[PDB]
Amino acid sequence: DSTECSNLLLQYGSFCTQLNRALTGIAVEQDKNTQEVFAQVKQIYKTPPIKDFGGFNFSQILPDPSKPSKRSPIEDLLFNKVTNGLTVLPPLLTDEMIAQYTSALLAGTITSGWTFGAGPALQIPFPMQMAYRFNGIGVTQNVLYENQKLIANQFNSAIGKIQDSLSSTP
Amino acid sequence: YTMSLGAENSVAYSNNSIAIPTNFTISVTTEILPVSMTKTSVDCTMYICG
Amino acid sequence: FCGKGYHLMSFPQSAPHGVVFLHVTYVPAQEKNFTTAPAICHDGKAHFPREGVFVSNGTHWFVTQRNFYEPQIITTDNTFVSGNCDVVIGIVNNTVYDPLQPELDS
Ligand SMILES: *[C@@H]1O[C@H](CO)[C@@H](O[C@@H]2O[C@H](CO)[C@@H](O)[C@H](O)[C@H]2NC(C)=O)[C@H](O)[C@H]1NC(C)=O
Ligand SMILES: *[C@@H]1O[C@H](CO)[C@@H](O[C@@H]2O[C@H](CO)[C@@H](O)[C@H](O)[C@H]2NC(C)=O)[C@H](O)[C@H]1NC(C)=O
Ligand SMILES: *[C@@H]1O[C@H](CO)[C@@H](O[C@@H]2O[C@H](CO)[C@@H](O)[C@H](O)[C@H]2NC(C)=O)[C@H](O)[C@H]1NC(C)=O
Ligand SMILES: *[C@@H]1O[C@H](CO)[C@@H](O[C@@H]2O[C@H](CO)[C@@H](O)[C@H](O)[C@H]2NC(C)=O)[C@H](O)[C@H]1NC(C)=O
Ligand SMILES: *[C@@H]1O[C@H](CO)[C@@H](O[C@@H]2O[C@H](CO)[C@@H](O)[C@H](O)[C@H]2NC(C)=O)[C@H](O)[C@H]1NC(C)=O
Ligand SMILES: *[C@@H]1O[C@H](CO)[C@@H](O)[C@H](O)[C@H]1NC(C)=O
Repeated sequence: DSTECSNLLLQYGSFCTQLNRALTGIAVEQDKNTQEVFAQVKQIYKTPPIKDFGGFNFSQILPDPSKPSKRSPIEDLLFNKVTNGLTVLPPLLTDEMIAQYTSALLAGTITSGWTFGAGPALQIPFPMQMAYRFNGIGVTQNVLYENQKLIANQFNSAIGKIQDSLSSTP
Repeated sequence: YTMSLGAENSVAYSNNSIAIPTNFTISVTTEILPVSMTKTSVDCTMYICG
Repeated sequence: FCGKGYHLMSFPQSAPHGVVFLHVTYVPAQEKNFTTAPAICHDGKAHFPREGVFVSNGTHWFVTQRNFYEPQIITTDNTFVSGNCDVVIGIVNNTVYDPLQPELDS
């Protein structure tokens, strides 16, 4: 609040304007980064009420209706595990809207595969989508269909191990 | 206002139904990428002292 | 990486201090619902599409390519046999045509 200090500071020119402009550029760049990463879909997709995906369990990654934050158990664990003229500007996208974007992406990739990323979301059963992914890596569809229960059990076990590993590693 | 993230779309998922496209659109989109800047040189002695 | 949609090709254009890419992409449109199955049960054998997907318009079963609707008759030339019908969940019963059958019939 010193007037004499500000009067002497005016002799140095537009240094303060340069620093404020650089900080403003960084601040808008962070919001641009969040838009580029998370806002890649213009449709907010939702999962069906019946979670019949041919044995595949997505409860650890889908949003929990019981929680007010509408986050997944994995996302909730991630948020719990992360802890003089200065101002902190809030982010343009809040955490619930970012979680909503991730939920839309999860619903699109579960119910429609990769179709929603290239155009309109085309529904496909999840085992058939997994068979398409199996064909992408050079494994025939029959291998997926014959061992569907084993693949679903392995996927559920791996997702549970991911949650345990995140909860158990500092 | 509070922003709207996107238009709501509920995909009609069921265990035995698929959606197959019957037509297509040839879409051309623009992507602008900067490559170079203006090449500037400053004579340090002339700038500071003339 | 090269536009929104399935990328077909791209064109470069010079710009002052920059480049403009015209990305020509293929976007699916006018989608239609069909009833689908993982496999076709015929003669105690399970048939799976070689490159397409089994679809049904309500009464008849066909095989089509995944990114465009072009229904074709389910034959031995566009399907492959792996195992019986007891393992695949959701297999349906439909006939599989054989192109060689009229050749030895005549
Ligand atoms: C999907 O996985 C979740 C979590 O692993 C299962 O929820 C469990 O259900 C059992 C039996 O009802 C409970 O004893 C557990 O406490 C539940 N776990 C949690 C974290 O809530 C769920 O049953 C699985 N299957 C489906 C179809 O959702
Ligand atoms: C697929 O969509 C194209 C449009 O891109 C359709 O072409 C149009 O057909 C109508 C009726 O024949 C014409 O009046 C329009 O002028 C056509 N548009 C163009 C750009 O040619 C085409 O008929 C559609 N095909 C199917 C099977 O639905
Ligand atoms: C495929 O079928 C589903 C359900 O039979 C259609 O989804 C319905 O679309 C209408 C019109 O938008 C909605 O009013 C209904 O609520 C939707 N039902 C459900 C369960 O989501 C879907 O539009 C059909 N798709 C095509 C291309 O015909
Ligand atoms: C599903 O598609 C098939 C093939 O296009 C339809 O079968 C044809 O139906 C017409 C209408 O009576 C007949 O004139 C043709 O002879 C049929 N073809 C064959 C090979 O039988 C079938 O009717 C369609 N089903 C529905 C519900 O639309
Ligand atoms: C599909 O066809 C198979 C074989 O033709 C049917 O399986 C038969 O089912 C009857 C009654 O359920 C049994 O008595 C036979 O012994 C079964 N045969 C075999 C080889 O398993 C099957 O039920 C048919 N499915 C539908 C929906 O019609
Ligand atoms: C789809 O689910 C129903 C029960 O809701 C079941 O009767 C049917 O066999 C299932 N079909 C497939 C292909 O899994």
